[PDB]
Amino acid sequence: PIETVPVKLKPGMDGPKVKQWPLTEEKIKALVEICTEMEKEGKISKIGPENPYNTPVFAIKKKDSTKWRKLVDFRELNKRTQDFWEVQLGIPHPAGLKKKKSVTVLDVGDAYFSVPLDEDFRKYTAFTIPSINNETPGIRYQYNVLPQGWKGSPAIFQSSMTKILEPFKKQNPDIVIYQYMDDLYVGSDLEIGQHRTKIEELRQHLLRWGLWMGYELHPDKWTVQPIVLPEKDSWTVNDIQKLVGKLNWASQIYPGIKVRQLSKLLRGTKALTEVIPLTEEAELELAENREILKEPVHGVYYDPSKDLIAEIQKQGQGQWTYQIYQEPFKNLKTGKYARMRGAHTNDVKQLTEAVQKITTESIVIWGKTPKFKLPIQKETWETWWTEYWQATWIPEWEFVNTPPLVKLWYQ
Amino acid sequence: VPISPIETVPVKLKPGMDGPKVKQWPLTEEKIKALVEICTEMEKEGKISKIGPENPYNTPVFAIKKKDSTKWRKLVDFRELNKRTQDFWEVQLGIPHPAGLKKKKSVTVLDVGDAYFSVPLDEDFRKYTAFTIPSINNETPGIRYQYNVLPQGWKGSPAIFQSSMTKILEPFKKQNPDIVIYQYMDDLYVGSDLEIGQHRTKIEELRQHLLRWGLTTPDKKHQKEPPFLWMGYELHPDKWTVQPIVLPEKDSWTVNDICKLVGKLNWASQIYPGIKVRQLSKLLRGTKALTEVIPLTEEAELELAENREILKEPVHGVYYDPSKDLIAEIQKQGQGQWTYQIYQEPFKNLKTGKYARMRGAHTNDVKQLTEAVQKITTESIVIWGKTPKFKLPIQKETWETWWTEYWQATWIPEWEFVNTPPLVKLWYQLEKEPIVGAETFYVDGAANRETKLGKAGYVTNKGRQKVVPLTNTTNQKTELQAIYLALQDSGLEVNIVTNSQYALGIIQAQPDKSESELVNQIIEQLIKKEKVYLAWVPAHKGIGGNEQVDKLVSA
DNA sequence: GGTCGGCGCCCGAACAGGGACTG
DNA sequence: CAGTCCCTGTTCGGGCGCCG
Repeated sequence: PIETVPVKLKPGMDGPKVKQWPLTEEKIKALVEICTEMEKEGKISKIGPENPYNTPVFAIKKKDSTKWRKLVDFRELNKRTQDFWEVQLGIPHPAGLKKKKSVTVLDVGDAYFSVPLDEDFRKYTAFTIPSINNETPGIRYQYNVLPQGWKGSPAIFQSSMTKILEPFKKQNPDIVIYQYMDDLYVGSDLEIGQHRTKIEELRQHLLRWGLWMGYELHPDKWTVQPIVLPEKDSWTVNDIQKLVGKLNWASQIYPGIKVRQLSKLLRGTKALTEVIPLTEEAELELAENREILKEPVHGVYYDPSKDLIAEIQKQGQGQWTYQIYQEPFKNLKTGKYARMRGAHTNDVKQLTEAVQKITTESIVIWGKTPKFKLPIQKETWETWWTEYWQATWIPEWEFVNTPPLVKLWYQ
Repeated sequence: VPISPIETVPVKLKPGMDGPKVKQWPLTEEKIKALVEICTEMEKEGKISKIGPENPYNTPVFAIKKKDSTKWRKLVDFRELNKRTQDFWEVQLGIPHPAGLKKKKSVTVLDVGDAYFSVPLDEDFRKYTAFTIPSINNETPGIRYQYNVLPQGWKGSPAIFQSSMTKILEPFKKQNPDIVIYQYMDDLYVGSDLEIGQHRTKIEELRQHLLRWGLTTPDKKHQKEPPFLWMGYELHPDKWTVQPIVLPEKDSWTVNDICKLVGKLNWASQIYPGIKVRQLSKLLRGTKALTEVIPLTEEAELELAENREILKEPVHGVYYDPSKDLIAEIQKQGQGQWTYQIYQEPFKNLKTGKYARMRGAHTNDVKQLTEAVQKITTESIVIWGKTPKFKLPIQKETWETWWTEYWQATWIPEWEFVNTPPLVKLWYQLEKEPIVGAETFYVDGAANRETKLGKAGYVTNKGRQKVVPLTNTTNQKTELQAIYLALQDSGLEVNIVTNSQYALGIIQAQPDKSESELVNQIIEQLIKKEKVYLAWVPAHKGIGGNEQVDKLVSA
């Protein structure tokens, strides 16, 4: 008996038409049981071929979870409804969320099933369940309520959500609560003990309205990865050539970098392994460049109207570096991950974990998901990435192949 | 007109476009008799109805012969309709494969008849399916009909039938959960572990269920005894094989012939292990006419003779056993070619296949092996829903060396080494640290955009030097040539310094094959060396002898 | 014959993007 | 400087095979 919020695509654009990729057996059995249940509770209903739209679907298991979770790849639909959840019903981003000692994420996707969807918009939430060995044709469905993973769901449910959170936000005013997709980010400066208690108070505060998760973050302990130069006491020709190449590349970020006095040590046609003593004018140009790399870049600041971009570099030995930026060489944030799950044995698992960690950080700091430049081939990625995904959102990505130049982000 | 017991799929046109209005083709007197005989029969059965001048639409129509029968099939040229109809989302996501079937006690195969003619068309859409039947006289106005069922030739007919067919089978499958029903268009593979007595009961029960919706299961197409003919295969209680394949034996081969040849060889590679189409596809490159006779090369005639010798021997596949693991083993056939066999017990292949794509100008055996594994993984997940364990002709240490040092993310699922030559290995390793006591070569190369002339050479720490003039070249080819020179005129251990990111990006990828002869010559020199160290320095920064050799190769 | 849909392969062309050099 | 230009990869459209 709830009124439906009218939604429309952006002008001059059709619905998504993306083919369903092949799914494993354990995934298809999990989707069948869920979909049959959701059909029995009226959340979804079967459709036919007259609907030309489709969206991929697969299942996941969150970190340390045994139950499967239905996940829909609405990245294409979200691009084609972008004007709705940004202009009319936007959600403000608290700049204090990233300053809290502890932030916890809560899957609140089950609440969106309580609100019906607009009848004219249900045609675009269509998806197909494949069968093993193509035994049966595609079993198609469409959503009859607010779908999980659609950007328009938290915007429609926003008015309902604020009213549920008001009695708890009043009793706890210093607590910051942000909502992105199917997740709810609750950050507080309280001690780790009474923080988790306040989470359970909320959890029961949401159970009484008709709605459980737990993943802790500590944004105050988030560090950045600067550009560092080696501290050698004896320098060879090769060492100085690598140093100049790195300093030359870093000059695109820190204009104050100079390699004039160091290049003078590379005048003769000398053997690479030959030891070169550092002149007095060069030892000062090296120390001055070390101080410039300590300084922050001039004129870097986040623009809300620009898309985030993230690049990842495989550094070997379980090391991965990343940089987030909107304009080239204006890095809003750099970093490095090490010893993630699958280190020293699996690179797709590490790359999947790194993307999730990076995206999570981008949501806490700016409330946006970056578009990734992944160092992997497309086919390698499109084969395995679903086997290691543990998150309810899916960022955008593209595939690059840049050979290592001169180790700028890792020693 | 009566109401059809099946629910009708609502179909619209694309917004803004009207129905088709195309004139009829002139038809041969033998096809007009076949059309009027079938039109008058389908109008009696309520499948086409007469229309008057109030229907301004029209579309051509013709008829082709049925295979191994005197009956004719009616087809409509809906090419102008299909353009303006709405888009459909097809529900056929692929083709079933016998390797995915499980051993069942009883098996039954049936095929309903005149499938599309047993499913109605949308009422509000029948007006756009108007066509004319030209009489034996050109002056006769002709008879105009409109379809009441799914017209053979319309783009929505297969999509609508598959979805309507699944809806009729759901109540049976919901009551009979242990019955496996493979539905492909009008063909139903039915199998169960029930005893052969209660099997035939459930079959008849299905034949009556379907009958309640206007789907007839003729006993002519009923199959109760093995072998069963399903989807181009021969199903036996313990094994399966493809329907006999016939290759043309043309004395003069045209392009179109090779295309039909290649197509059947690809179809045979699923259970016929070792089929190669490298040299036969090399005949289709750069050719423009299917009507162009083409002579067979010595390598292509040999490849054809080998493939004909594999098709003489009988091969068979087995069925899938979920209790035992899935295994896939790959071999290095030829340069750029790979084959594999998927099995659960040794020499009892579920299916075979081949991978031969060349991706890139520069590649190695390790890259192609990784691409093959991924192709097998996806194909396996389609058919069995799981990734097989892999037996690979690459040393464990060889692969560990590669993926750990490569800059891209790369990974291979659970696998084990199998010692089946030729083994995949890395043909050379670039050192990570400069070599002590090895001559250091500072190379560079440049060219002119207009003259297409350039130089390439080097300067060493021992005073050695060379510069070579080059004609009809580019900036990139010279920078590669400079590295080739340093490799030629150096000892077994050499340090090489360049300012070419292009050249360094190619060599660090450790390629063993390339489309460029200059790269293959560089590779050949790299294999002869014992230690090679490559390094990059920024150009125009007055670095070492790289600025001295930049000034020699400047023009 | 010169209908439709699905999948697979093989080739060329057309398109795309990233460098480096030059007007 | 923005414009080509040299190279490499991707996407698509066009054949054939197989199935209904």
